[PDB]
Amino acid sequence: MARWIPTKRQKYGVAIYNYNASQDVELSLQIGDTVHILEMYEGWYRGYTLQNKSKKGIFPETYIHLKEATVEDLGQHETVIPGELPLVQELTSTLREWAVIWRKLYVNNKLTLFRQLQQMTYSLIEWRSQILSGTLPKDELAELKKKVTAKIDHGNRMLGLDLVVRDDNGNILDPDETSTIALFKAHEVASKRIEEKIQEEKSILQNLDLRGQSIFSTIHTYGLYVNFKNFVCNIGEDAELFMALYDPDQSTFISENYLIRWGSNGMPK
Amino acid sequence: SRPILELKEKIQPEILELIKQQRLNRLVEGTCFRKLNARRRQDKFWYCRLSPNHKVLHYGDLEESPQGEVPHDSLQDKLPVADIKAVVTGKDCPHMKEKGALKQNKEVLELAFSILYDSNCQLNFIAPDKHEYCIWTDGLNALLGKDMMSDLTRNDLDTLLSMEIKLRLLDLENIQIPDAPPPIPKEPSNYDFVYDCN
Amino acid sequence: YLPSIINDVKLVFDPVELSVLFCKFIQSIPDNQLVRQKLNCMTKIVESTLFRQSECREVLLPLLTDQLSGQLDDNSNKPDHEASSQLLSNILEVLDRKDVGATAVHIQLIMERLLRRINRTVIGMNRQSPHIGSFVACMIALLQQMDDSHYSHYISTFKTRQDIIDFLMETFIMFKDLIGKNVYAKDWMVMNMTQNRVFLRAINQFAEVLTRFFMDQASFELQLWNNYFHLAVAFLTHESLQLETFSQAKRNKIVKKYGDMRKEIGFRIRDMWYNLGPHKIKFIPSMVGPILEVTLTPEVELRKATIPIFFDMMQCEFNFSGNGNFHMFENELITKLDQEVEGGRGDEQYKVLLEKLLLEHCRKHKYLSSSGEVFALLVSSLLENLLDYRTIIMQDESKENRMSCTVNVLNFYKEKKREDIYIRYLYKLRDLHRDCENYTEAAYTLLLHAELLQWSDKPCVPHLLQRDSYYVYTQQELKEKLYQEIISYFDKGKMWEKAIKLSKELAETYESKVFDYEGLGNLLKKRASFYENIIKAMRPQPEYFAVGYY
Repeated sequence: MARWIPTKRQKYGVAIYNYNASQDVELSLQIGDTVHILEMYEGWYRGYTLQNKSKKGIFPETYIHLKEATVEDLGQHETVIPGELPLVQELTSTLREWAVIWRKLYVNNKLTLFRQLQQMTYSLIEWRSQILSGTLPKDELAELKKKVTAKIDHGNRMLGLDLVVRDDNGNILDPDETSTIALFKAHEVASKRIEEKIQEEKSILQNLDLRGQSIFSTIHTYGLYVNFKNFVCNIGEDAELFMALYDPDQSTFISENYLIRWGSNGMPK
Repeated sequence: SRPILELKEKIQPEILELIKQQRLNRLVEGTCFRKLNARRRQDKFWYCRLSPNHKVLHYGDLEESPQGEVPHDSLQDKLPVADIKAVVTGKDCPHMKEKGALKQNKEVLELAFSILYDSNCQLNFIAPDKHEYCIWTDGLNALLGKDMMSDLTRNDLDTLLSMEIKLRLLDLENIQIPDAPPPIPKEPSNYDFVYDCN
Repeated sequence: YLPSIINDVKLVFDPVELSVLFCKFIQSIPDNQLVRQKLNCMTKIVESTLFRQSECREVLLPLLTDQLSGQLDDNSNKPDHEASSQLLSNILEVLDRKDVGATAVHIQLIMERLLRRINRTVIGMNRQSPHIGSFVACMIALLQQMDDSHYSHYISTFKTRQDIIDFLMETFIMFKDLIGKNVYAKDWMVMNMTQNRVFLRAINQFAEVLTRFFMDQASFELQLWNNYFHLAVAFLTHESLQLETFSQAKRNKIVKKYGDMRKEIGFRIRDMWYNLGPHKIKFIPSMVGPILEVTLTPEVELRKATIPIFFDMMQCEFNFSGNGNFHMFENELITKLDQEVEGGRGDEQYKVLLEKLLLEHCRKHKYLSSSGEVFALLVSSLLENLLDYRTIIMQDESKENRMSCTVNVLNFYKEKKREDIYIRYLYKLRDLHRDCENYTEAAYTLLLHAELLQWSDKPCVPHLLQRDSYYVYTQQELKEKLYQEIISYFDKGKMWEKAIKLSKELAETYESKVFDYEGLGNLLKKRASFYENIIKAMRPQPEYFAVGYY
C-alpha cells in the first residue's frame, strides 16, 4: 500500500456492504457509509467517513461505487434535474435527524405523535423514491416540492426544530444572505405556514369539512362522478333515463340530461 | 436481498440492547400493579417502582391510586434482584393452583407472574392486560439478562431493524450487492505510504 | 390607482418629468389627509420605475424622506407604524437590488436622511407585542446595507461631541435591550445569526469611532466603555456550543455559513481592553466580573487569548499597587468565579489551562506576581472544590450527598474566610434542610449565620446584608430578626431548650438596648408555650447508628 493522492472527486464514497475488517482503520462498514475520502489509490480509497469525519479508512475500489460528484451537482452536471438535488440531500439529512429524534421518542410516551411521525416518514421516503426519477412532469415536481417542504417543516415544527426558507429550488437561495428584508418576509411566510398547520392540525386531524372548504376555495370548477350499476324497474318496454342535476328549491335542472337506453328485458338496451 | 437480509440480521445487537433499555425504563417508571383476590377492601392497585439504580423494587400494598406510581418508601422497598430464581407465568404460579379462598379464576391465566425469592417467598401478581404483563416480564428477564417474551418486543425488533436498514440502502440506490462478496484486491506488502498518513 | 399608469407612462414619457410631477403632486397633499392611502401609493411608486433610479431615486426619495421624517415623531404615528414599516422594507429591498442601479452615494443620502430617524423611531417604537419585528428587520437591513466608510462619513462626523455621545449611548442601550429580550421566535435561527452578524458589524464601527474620538484623544468623558463592554459581553452570552451541537451539522452549518462569531468578538474585546491603556485601572473593579464568562467560554482558542487579560489587569493594578494591591480585584474575581462555576459553567480543562497561563505570566514578573501565584493556587483549590461539588450534585442527586458536599465547601470557605459567599451557601443549605423540614438543622445554620453578628447598632458590613431584603438593617435588627426565625424553627423543631436559651438573650437585648417591651411580651408568651410543651408532652428518642464506610 502506497501512492495516495489528494482529490475532491470522491465526496460520495459509496460502500457496497458491511466491509471486512481487513484494515486497522476499517470495520463492517455500514451500507450508507458515504465517506469523504481524501486520498486516492487505484484499488483503494482512504479518507473521512460519515460516521467519523476525523478518521481514515482504506476501502476497496471494487467496494467503492465511485461517484465523481461533489457537494455541488451542477459543476459536473450530476443533477437528474437542476435545482432539485439539494432537496434530496437535505431531506436525507432530515431523515437522519428524524431517526435520532425517533430514538428520543419511543423511550417516552409520545406514541401518538410518534406514529404521526411514522406516517410522515413513510410518505416522505416514498416521495423521495419516486422523485429519485425525474420522470414526473414539472407540475408534479412543483407539487411534490411544495407538499414535501410543508410536511418536513411541519415535522421540524412539532419537534421544535429550526426551519428553512426558499420554498422551491433547494430551500437555500434565501438563506444565502442575498437580502435582509426578503429574508424577514420569507421567515414570516414560513411562520405563516407554521401557524396554518398548527391551527389545521385540530382542523383536519379531527374534522373533515374545513379541509374541504379550504381546498374548494382554491378551485372554481368541480365534477360529480356518477357510475351506474343496474336499473331495477318493472316496465317491460324500452325506457329512456334522463339523468341530470336538479334544483328542487329553484324547480329547475342544473346539468344537461344524460340519456340512458334501457331494454325491456331488465338489462340496458 | 440475501446479502441485505444477512447484513440486517447480522448487525442485531444495537436494537436489542436499545429495546431492553427501553424496557428497563418502563420498569422504573412502572405503575400500580395488581394483587390476588383484592376484593373485600383490599387495595388492588399498588405501585412497584424499580430503583433508578435498577437493583431494588419499591413495592407493597399501596392504596387504590389511579395516578399509579407515587414516589415514597413503599411497603417493601427491596426485591433482591441477585437471587431471583425466576418468575413463573401461567399454571406454574402456585397461586392459580389454589383451590380454597384465593382461587384465581380462568380469566387471569395470562396475568399470573410470581417472582421467586428467598427460595420459598413468591410474588403472585396480576397485570391489567397482556401487553404490559409481557412488558414487565421482558424487563425482568432483562434484569435476568435473558431473552424477551413480549410479542410487541418482536414487533419493535422487526419494525426498527427494517427501518434502520431501509434508511441505509439510500447510498446503494441503482446499485446491486453481489451475493458473492467482491474479491479483495491484493494489498502490496509494503506499507510505505507515499503520501503522509492521516 | 394612479401608480398603475406610471409604468407605461414612463414607457412613453420623460422619466424625470414624470418623477418631479409625481413629487409635486404628492407634496400637494395637505398634511392631514389619508396618510395610509398615500403610503400605499408611493409604495407602489417605489415598486416600479425604481429599476431606473439615477434619474428618479435621487428626486423621488427626498419627498419620501420628508414624509417619513414627518412620520418620525408627530405624536400621531400610531396609524402609520405598519405602513411606514412596509415602505421602509420595500425601499430598502429595492436598494439592496444590485442590477437596478448605483446607489452608494444615494445609500448615503438615505443614511443622513433616515438613520437617526429610524433610531429615534425604535426608541419610541419600543414595544415587542406589536409588529416591532418588522422595524427591527428594516433597521438591520439598513445596517448591513451600509459600509464602514459609510458609517463614518457623516454619522461619525456629526455636530458637537455631546450630541454624538448621547446618540452612541442611546444606540448602545438599544442594542443591549435588543439582544437581551430577543424579538424572534428562537426558531428563526437564520434571523438570529444574521442579526448577530450585523450587530457585530455595527458594534465594530461604533468601536472604532470610540477609539478615534474617545481615547486619550478625548482625555475626558470616558465612561461609556462600561456600556460598551456590557453590550459586547451580553452579545457574547448566547449561541454557544450546545445549541450549535443539536445536530452535528449544526456546528458545521453555522461555522461554514458564519464561523465562530464568538471568536472574533472576544478578540475585538481583547484588543479594545488593551487599547484602553491608562484608563484600565480607573475601570477595572467593575469590569472584572464581565470578563470571567467570556473566559469561561466552552471553546479553546479565545480562552487561550483571554486568561492573559487577567494578568494584564492585575498588572494594571500593580502599576496602581503603590497604594494597596489587587485585593479589590481578587475579591471580585473570587465572588464572581464562585457564582458562575456553581452555576454549572466551568470545566477542569479550564482550570488546568488557567493555572498554566497565570503561572507562566507570573514567572516573567516580580514579587506581586508571586503573591498572585499563591492566590491563584488558592483559586485552583477553589476550582477543584467546586468541580467536585458539581459533579457529585449531578451524579447522585440525593439530599445526603448534596448536603455533604455543600458542607464540605462551606468548611472550605470558612477556612478561606470569604464570609459573604459563606453566608450564601449557609442559606443554600438552609433551603435544603427546609426542603427536608430538618428544622433543627436549618435553625442551626441560621444560628451559625447569626454567630458572626453582634448586638451593636451600626451595620458594620453590607456583606451580612443579604438578598432576602435590603435596607439599613442595623446590626441589632438583623441579629434579632434571625433569632426570631431560629426560635420559630426550634418551636416546630420540638427542641424548646435552645428556643428558651435564645429567648432569654433576645429579651435581655430588648431590655438593655431597645426598650421595646411589646417584643418582650410576645417573645416570653412563646417562651411560656415552650415550657408548657416541654414539661407536658413526651417525644421519642431518635436512635443512633455507626456507619463504617470501607
